[PDB]
Amino acid sequence: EVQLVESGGGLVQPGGSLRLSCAASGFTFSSFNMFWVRQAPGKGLEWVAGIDDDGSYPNYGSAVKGRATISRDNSKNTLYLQMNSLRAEDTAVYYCAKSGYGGSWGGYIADDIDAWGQGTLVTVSSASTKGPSVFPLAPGTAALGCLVKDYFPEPVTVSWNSGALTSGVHTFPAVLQSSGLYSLSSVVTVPSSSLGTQTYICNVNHKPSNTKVDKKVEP
Amino acid sequence: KCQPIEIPMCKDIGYQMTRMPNLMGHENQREAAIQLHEFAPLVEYGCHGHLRFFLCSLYAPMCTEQVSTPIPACRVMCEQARLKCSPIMEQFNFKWPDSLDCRKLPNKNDPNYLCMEAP
Amino acid sequence: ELTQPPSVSVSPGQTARITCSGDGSYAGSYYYGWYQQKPGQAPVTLIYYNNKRPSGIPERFSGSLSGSTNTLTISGVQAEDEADYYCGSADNSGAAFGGGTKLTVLGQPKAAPSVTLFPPSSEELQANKATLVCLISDFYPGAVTVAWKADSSPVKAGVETTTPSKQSNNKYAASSYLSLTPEQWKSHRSYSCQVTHEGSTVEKTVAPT
Repeated sequence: EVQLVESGGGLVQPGGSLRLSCAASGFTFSSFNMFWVRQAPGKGLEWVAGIDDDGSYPNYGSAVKGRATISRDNSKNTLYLQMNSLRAEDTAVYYCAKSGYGGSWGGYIADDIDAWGQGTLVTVSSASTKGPSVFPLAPGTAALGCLVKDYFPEPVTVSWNSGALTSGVHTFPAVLQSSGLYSLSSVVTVPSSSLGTQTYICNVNHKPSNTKVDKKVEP
Repeated sequence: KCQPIEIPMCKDIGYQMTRMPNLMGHENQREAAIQLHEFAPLVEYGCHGHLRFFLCSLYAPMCTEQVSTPIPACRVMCEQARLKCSPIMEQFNFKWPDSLDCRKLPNKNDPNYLCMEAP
Repeated sequence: ELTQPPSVSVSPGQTARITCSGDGSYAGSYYYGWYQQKPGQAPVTLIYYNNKRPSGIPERFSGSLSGSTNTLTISGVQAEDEADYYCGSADNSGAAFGGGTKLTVLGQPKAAPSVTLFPPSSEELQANKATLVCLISDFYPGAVTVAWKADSSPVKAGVETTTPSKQSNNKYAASSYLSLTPEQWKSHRSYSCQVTHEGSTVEKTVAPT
């Protein structure tokens, strides 16, 4: 079992810069080549950059060569990606990816990626960040939830009861409104017998706008 | 600075100077020569794969003032050496080592990692 | 340069074959991995180094190199194998992926949608806004049409509806939002979300109180 956790996603203007990091655990990090791989919305996988065990032979995909720096710090089990002069078409989920082997003299092949991160979304746009309004959606079982209205960009995170409630949770994909703002809903199915006694709080976090809201959802 | 090649197998192959550490991590030519010894049977036997050139591009890389970092043989050279000496390797029960993984090498037309083809 | 068919169809229990083609004129060797990706998830590795299968990958997946082409074979295909498939390899410019193959699994069972409708919250009305929220779950196949009614009259404005996406149980979900003012909300007898799927309609209605 290997865990790769990316961070550093968010909103960037065209011509701006990005810095991604990936925390790797479960394996002997310094013995493996590591990759960055990206995916633009609705498109395919694109190899971005790769680096060897020691950090010595970085290489880059065509679209990012000359604008990109891949590096790693083996003492902190962390991989980094730096990119300049961002284009709108750099909008993508960026994946940290671990290779099954180590060593390079400049060559890399994507024939043995054996672990994937969950990815982090970089949005390249001249549109402004906007934080969401959060509203409770009041109720054998009952459906209750919270509305996360009019935000930009993706993503928003929704947990319930600070992450202690995971059973029966269904966060729906966001709608992109004609206005260019996003909205979503998270609905948890709960036992009716709990409505009197169990408190239900949705915890909404929208990092690009630094919105953190806890909303109690009551009958 | 560059130093004359002392690794017997890589003398007289068309460049005179290398520099240590090599592309295999060897601190000195004596260490490199020792690690190369398992390849001696295959190199005398002629498996027609440019094995000597390929091995020496990694174990005793050409050194000149013109270029900063070593220029290894291209991946296609690693792979043709591996395939052409593959049968004679089966006969001597020699397995191609993980340290010579061909996938690691650049191929031609990478501007940032140059590689050599055989003379 | 790495080439995959954009799409393949199979029916359940049959064998699917997805190929990746590289540069046949290359005089060396080839290496391929295969990565499966479901909508909204990260890739999962199925095959590496042409024909190796990570433990935990079902035995019905296999890879094999012939010439410059690697073929992923899925024998006895399941609905849960519906996904995009990418080969990983190298171009003449370095490490690279194929363009992807969308694999459709035929004959999946139809499933009717579950509809939940929420009225505007007190808190939203207090902010002088009103949103009706219609959530549509567990339907197959993906096509739906959503229609809103004010009383029994169609709503021609303020409707925003998602494109359906596949859930974790491999059925579809979608959302429709009707934005109103409190005055509009309060002044109508009721509003309805009507969800039509494969010629059958499921409807929910809410009213002010």
